[PDB]
Amino acid sequence: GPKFPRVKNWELGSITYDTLCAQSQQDGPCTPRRCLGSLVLPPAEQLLSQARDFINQYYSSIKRSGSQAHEERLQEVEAEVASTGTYHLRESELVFGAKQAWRNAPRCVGRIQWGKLQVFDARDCSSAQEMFTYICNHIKYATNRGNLRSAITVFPQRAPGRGDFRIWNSQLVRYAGYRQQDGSVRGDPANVEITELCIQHGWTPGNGRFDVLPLLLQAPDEAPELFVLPPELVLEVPLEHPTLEWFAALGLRWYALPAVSNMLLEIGGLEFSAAPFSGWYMSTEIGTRNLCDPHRYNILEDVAVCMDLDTRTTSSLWKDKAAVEINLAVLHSFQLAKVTIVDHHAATVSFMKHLDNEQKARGGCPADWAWIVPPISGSLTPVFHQEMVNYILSPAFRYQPDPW
Amino acid sequence: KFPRVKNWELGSITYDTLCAQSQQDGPCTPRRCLGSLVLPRPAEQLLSQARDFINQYYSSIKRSGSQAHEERLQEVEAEVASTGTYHLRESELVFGAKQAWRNAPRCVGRIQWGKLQVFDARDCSSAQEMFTYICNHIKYATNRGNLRSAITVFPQRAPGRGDFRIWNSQLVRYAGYRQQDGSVRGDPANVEITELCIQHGWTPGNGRFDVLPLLLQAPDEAPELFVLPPELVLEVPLEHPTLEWFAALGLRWYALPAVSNMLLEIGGLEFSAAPFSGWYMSTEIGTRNLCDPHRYNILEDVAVCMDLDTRTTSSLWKDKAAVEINLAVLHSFQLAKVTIVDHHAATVSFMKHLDNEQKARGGCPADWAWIVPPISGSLTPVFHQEMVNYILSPAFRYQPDPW
Ligand code: HEM
Ligand code: HEM
Ligand SMILES: CNCCN(C)c1cc(C#N)cc(CCc2cc(C)cc(N)n2)c1
Ligand SMILES: CNCCN(C)c1cc(C#N)cc(CCc2cc(C)cc(N)n2)c1
Ligand SMILES: C[C@H](O)[C@H](O)[C@H]1CNc2nc(N)[nH]c(=O)c2N1
Ligand SMILES: C[C@H](O)[C@H](O)[C@H]1CNc2nc(N)[nH]c(=O)c2N1
Ligand SMILES: [Zn+2]
Repeated sequence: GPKFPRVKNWELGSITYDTLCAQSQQDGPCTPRRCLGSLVLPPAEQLLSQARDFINQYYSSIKRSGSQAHEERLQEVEAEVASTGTYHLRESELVFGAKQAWRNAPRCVGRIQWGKLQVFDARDCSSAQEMFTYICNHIKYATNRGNLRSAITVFPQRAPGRGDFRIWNSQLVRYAGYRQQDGSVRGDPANVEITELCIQHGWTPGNGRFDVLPLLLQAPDEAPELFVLPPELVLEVPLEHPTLEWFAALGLRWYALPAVSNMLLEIGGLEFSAAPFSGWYMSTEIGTRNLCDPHRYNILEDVAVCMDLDTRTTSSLWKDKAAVEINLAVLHSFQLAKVTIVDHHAATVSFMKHLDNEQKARGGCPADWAWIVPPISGSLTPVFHQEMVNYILSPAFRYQPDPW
Repeated sequence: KFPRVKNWELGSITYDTLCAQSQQDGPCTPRRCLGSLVLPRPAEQLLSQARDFINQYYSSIKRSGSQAHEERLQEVEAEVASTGTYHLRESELVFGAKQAWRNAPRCVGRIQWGKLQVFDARDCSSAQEMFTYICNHIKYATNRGNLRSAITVFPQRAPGRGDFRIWNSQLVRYAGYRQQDGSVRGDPANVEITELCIQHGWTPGNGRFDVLPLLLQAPDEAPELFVLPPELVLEVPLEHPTLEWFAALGLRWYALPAVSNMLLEIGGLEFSAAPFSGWYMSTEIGTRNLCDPHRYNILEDVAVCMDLDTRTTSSLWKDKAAVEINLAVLHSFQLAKVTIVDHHAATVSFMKHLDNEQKARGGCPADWAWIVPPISGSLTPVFHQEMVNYILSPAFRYQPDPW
């Protein structure tokens, strides 16, 4: 009937229509001739319309659309742009935008929590030293001794001519990756380049599998400066298994706080190049991707040998059995250490509740099926059977090229 | 523009140029991707698709531009101009069907695409003959557990009449009996087709694994009911290699995965009844058919026998039971000497296929959400491989249920 994407849940048989995608201003990578949905990485007049659109979004969310404060906030932005080329956000606009960007993130399964985000304004920040203080404060608050709290810290926006604020690391917490003489990697292969960059900038490297990297923080038009995190601010969890007693002897560990620091937060055409955000982990991120990806820690064969599985034939499902127990260890160990974590079942169920909330609230929810479905036990989770529409809305978290 | 395709495990990059041969449009537009969606929402054009296919065929046999090529283009043109349609040579049909499987973006077993036994059944004029052709297919394809890929191709659609159809979605399906209290005994996916059979005079059973009869439909006639000889339907009882109690659950599955409701399009011609089969990948039985909430739904049952903590999600009881169920299927098929491929072996072979196809055609249409298995996704190499999805012809397509 309706001329919007028809969306079906194959487990439940139910149908919905996504009208929200009509509000998308930005084109994605697809066309009628081919689908590029599986790809990980595929001005004056322009600023105003983005600005006008965002202010419109803001006033709708507080229900004052068409009003005198609404049209005066418009006039105030259009004037400020007309005389300087840019404009500034009010505090409550920034809070709304940060939440809306998270709410808008198609690849995040944790969005049931979007409304509950602690926004630290750091738009006053004027040094790389100051950035470090804001970051330490964020970690302290967000970690909260294992009882994790979502947070974002927003540093000053891009300015015409003047250079960006950048955190060079991809996360606030990352393990070093050390390239060997043989060509292998000790630690995390994901973090090789950033480890090398930290050395180039004078860090004295360690040589463990789990060395917490220092931060490389860059203030406008300055070279980055190197900052070591005080070990006590960085909460970690040693991995053991609830029944396989040798698993603890493996020496495996992970950090409590997932904090993405290299993404750009865009609100009303304003670009916040340093806006680190954090939540808590879904257990498969650590147990499946970080610990079992071939190009990460790659511990599957090690664990399967300890489990005494037949690693000579695929048809033994030794990979499947090891991944299950590793994920179990991650969950059991975070639960033992009283550190917030969510398994892929709980997470996906809660995301299904989120889709229903948003269907009523906005008439749809942009969602990236390949990223939403967990990397183990996919069809065992309800999201596998849920069709999804993906599109870009703004405010948004966006990828940005590396500063170097 | 040509898409840049990256494997994130290896760091390697390819460029898909095969996608420019896509004459058909998919569900996506620049404004929104509709990739995870399962179903889709004149003599001049028939002749153009016919010219393009005939060209494809004569390119395959490396005899392009030849006398036979031109003479065959004349034949096709002449036949369309006069009758509004044309007919394929058996050799061309064989080519088209292989090319259809090759082009199927949702299929992980395309490494096998050149090895396909093609039965021409276009000399079929009754439901009775369809049943005959179908029984021979089943006998050939099953081959006492040494499965071989086959397609039987019934007469093409025609402007002036109803279609040949197999009403069943697969040649072998277990009945699904709706209960007064809403619940379903047997396979819930087959409630509707089980009900169509009963209405057309089938004596039902009361089992979980009752093999359905086939409803075969000759054009503009009511469909007829045909019961498959029990000896033609190879089935495998399920047991587990270390859990004695598993065999007691009485689980079983059939050996032959034979899809019978899709339409085969070759060079504009459409074949509405063209059942095809290969062999199972173990996750289709162990994960989807047996563990889907809306299928046989056996997770909890197995979890309890394993004495697992059903009470919470974080004990990963679902993951554990699912792995044992999949192992039971692989064990059982291996024990019965019936062809099957696990998801690791299957996806490794698909990576080799992508590579072969990158060299042969400059790309390979693939639907990532369907290629990546339903358990242990990132544990297989395809998870880390970017894929481009698009529609090439010849093709398999969905078509409406004929009722
Ligand atoms: C509160 C608990 C949270 C959970 C369980 C969660 C879960 C996830 C997961 C599993 C991913 C997939 C990425 C991967 O495969 O590694 C993801 C991505 C993402 N999350 Fe969340 N998240 C949470 C909080 C947040 C917060 C607070 C924000 C920002 C305010 C956020 C924004 C994003 C964004 C932008 C992505 C996409 C990242 C990319 O494309 O690389 N998430 N999240
Ligand atoms: C030879 C062994 C084969 C294996 C292991 C295999 C495996 C698979 C799998 C796992 C799927 C996804 C189905 C699902 O998840 O439910 C699939 C889909 C498909 N396969 Fe294959 N296949 C094989 C042979 C064939 C053959 C012989 C043909 C046709 C001549 C074919 C054509 C297709 C088509 C058209 C689909 C899409 C089905 C749909 O859209 O619902 N396959 N295959
Ligand atoms: C580990 N597999 C790949 C996942 N990827 C590519 C990935 C890369 C980066 C970065 N930088 C960041 C993420 C998001 C992880 C995340 C973020 C937040 C706020 C919460 C959470 N639970 N996970 C995911
Ligand atoms: C439980 N998963 C089902 C996915 N679906 C909807 C699905 C529907 C139909 C049909 N008609 C067919 C399939 C594929 C079955 C199949 C076909 C072939 C040739 C080989 C094979 N191993 N499996 C899958
Ligand atoms: C090729 C494919 O897009 C890529 O491997 C994706 C698949 N799905 C994912 N899903 C999540 N959540 N995170 C990822 O990094 C990926 N990687
Ligand atoms: C909604 C979603 O696209 C749907 O459940 C798909 C996901 N991927 C799949 N993949 C395969 N191989 N078979 C399927 O049935 C499905 N189902
Ligand atoms: Zn798409």
